[PDB]
Amino acid sequence: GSILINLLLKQPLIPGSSLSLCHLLSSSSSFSLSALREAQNLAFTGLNLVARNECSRDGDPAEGGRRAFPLCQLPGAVHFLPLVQFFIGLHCQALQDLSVCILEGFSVTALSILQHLVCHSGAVVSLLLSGQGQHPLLKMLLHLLAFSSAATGHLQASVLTQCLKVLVKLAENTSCDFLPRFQCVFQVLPKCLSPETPLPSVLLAVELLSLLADHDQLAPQLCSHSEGCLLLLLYMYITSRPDRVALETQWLQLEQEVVWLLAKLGVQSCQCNVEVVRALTVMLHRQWLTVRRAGGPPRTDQQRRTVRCLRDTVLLLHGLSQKDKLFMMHCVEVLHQFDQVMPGVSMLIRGLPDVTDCEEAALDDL
Amino acid sequence: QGSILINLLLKQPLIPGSSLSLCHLLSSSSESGSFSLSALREAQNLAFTGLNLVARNECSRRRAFPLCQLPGAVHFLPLVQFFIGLHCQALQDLAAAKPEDSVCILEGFSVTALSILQHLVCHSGAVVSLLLSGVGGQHPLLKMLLHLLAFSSAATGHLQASVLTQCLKVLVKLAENTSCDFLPRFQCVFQVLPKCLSPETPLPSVLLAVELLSLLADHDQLAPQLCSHCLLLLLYMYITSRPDRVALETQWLQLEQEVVWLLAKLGVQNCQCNVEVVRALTVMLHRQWLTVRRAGGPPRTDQQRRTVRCLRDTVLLLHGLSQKDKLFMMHCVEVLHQFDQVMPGVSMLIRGLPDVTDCEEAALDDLCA
Repeated sequence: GSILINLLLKQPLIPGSSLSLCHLLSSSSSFSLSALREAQNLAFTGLNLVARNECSRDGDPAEGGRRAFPLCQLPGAVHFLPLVQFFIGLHCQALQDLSVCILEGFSVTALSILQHLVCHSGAVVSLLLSGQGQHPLLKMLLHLLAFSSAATGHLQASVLTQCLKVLVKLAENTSCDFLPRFQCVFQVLPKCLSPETPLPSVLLAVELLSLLADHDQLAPQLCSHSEGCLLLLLYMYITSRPDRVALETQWLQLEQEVVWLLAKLGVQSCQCNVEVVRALTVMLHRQWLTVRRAGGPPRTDQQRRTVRCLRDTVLLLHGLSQKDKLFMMHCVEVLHQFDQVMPGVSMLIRGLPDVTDCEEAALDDL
Repeated sequence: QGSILINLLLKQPLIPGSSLSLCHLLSSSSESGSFSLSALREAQNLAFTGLNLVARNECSRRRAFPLCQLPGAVHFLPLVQFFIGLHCQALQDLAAAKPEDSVCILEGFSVTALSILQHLVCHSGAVVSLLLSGVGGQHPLLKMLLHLLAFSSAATGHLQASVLTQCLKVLVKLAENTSCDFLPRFQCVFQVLPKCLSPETPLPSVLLAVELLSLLADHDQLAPQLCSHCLLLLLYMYITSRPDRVALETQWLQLEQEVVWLLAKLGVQNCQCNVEVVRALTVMLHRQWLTVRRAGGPPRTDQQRRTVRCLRDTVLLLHGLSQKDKLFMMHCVEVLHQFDQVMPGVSMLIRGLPDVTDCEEAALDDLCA
């Protein structure tokens, strides 16, 4: 709602660099300053415009329809962009050129801004997803994204994360039809998933892979091409940790996201069908090896997330077994782990009081 | 329930020319000894916090006008206090000498801050309280304003002009928005109004200063601190003799009108200055009358209506002066012919109007014999 103002004026947009919106506007040091000042003026104009926001009160009847959880139309926001795209360009203009350490910071800040906007506005979303003639901001992101990932620059750790939070929030706040505009993502998600990437990035890329997998023509963009296939990368990753910080909690977030992805894809309706089960078993044995010893009732939040993941994986595997009856064959390599876990996890879930006919039926099937 | 304070705080045109907005402040860094950068950072965070506060404020308001208290504003204050104490100690030092560009940029910042501060003093009441309430001693922000005013009201600094303009405007508003019980908390300004009123004082600043004298004259204890023996003497020498060679008649007219409203607010309750008031008002009626009459007819201009209104008010005020002093003619002697050439035309005119008042009728009738 109106909270967009509070969000934009959040003192540190990112922890560190102490750069707010103010620290973006008040900078007399692509546009050539023939538009820096004009854009700053648009910025504070839109600040006022939203600080009014007569709209999102007494229900805002126009709020409703598609765009799941209709984002409150904050038209004033539409005026911020030319600034934001000026800076995203000075990042791009500074890129595409075979220092930037400073300019890139303003770009990160502006990306956080755009993130909040896409989060809480609908007119900006209609604009961007509209005109293929993509609103210059979309291209300013995409031509960066490759540079956001391909180059492991010290700051390429963050600009990527923010551009991804933006792309994903924009796929969420919007509707299903426009996603073919997002189509351009698939040329860049692979680099976004390279084992040189950290947990938070692959996470956002998974979330977005899902948000696109809701689209009819988009699911095959998962593994239309059997080779490379924008998968078996996700699985080689989930199995062989390509990150070192690798805070187990983060890896749990990622297992959970990958699981929800697999489930949505399976229910909505590659060579990759084969590796998925191997990776799921590696993951599961990675979980059951943790909680068992602790035993008892999990009072830990991590434990509860793990249990949710395990139950969902069990149901998913039952669906798998429903398919590809060779699943025992492809499982041959790890049947050891599979039968060293399945019985104990069945015991556990039976111990759980939230059991489901699905959980019981599956665990019995195996 | 409105919260327009933020809409006010966010505008680059705050002071035309100076691009410094509230954001050119918050983002202030090492580029620009209690005033260490630590307090800069802390006050900037306080500002952002109070901003988040006011940006959401369901508010429903002896202040004589409820301006819905904006509790969040109170947290915008130490930033202003800091940027003011800077250039306050800076003027203290520029004088202590007996690097000015530092003071220049600094006072630009402080002007921006005084603007933010006047918007607050206007649209909030909790800020009014946090500003007026204090030791007498006094509250540090008010103390800073007053120490500064003297330094800009004195020998002109190229920016002292605007510094003083804004400080006087803030005094005016912090006087209006509050109640009468606290007025005497402003007493300390009677030692320093004169220089805000000196023979070298531009029209806007004096407009503000006399508006302030009239915002103050409600407080009896602060009422006579006119003729002590008399500030009005400077005011009248000014209203009659026109310094500020760069002065649009409209400015002189705003000032004349405010001085008339002042004389009125005083009348509704031993000065060489009180013998001179009449010379001033007579030359003043003559000025307005010679300015308007020749363009006789239905008053179509705005300034025309403004003038004629000033005229009705001045003539009523004169009739008052007469009832006050019988020697009225004795003092008028010096410009008696001005007075007797003006009053008849002013009477013909006042009758020509349809808004005639028994008083403007009686007063204008008694004098014109």
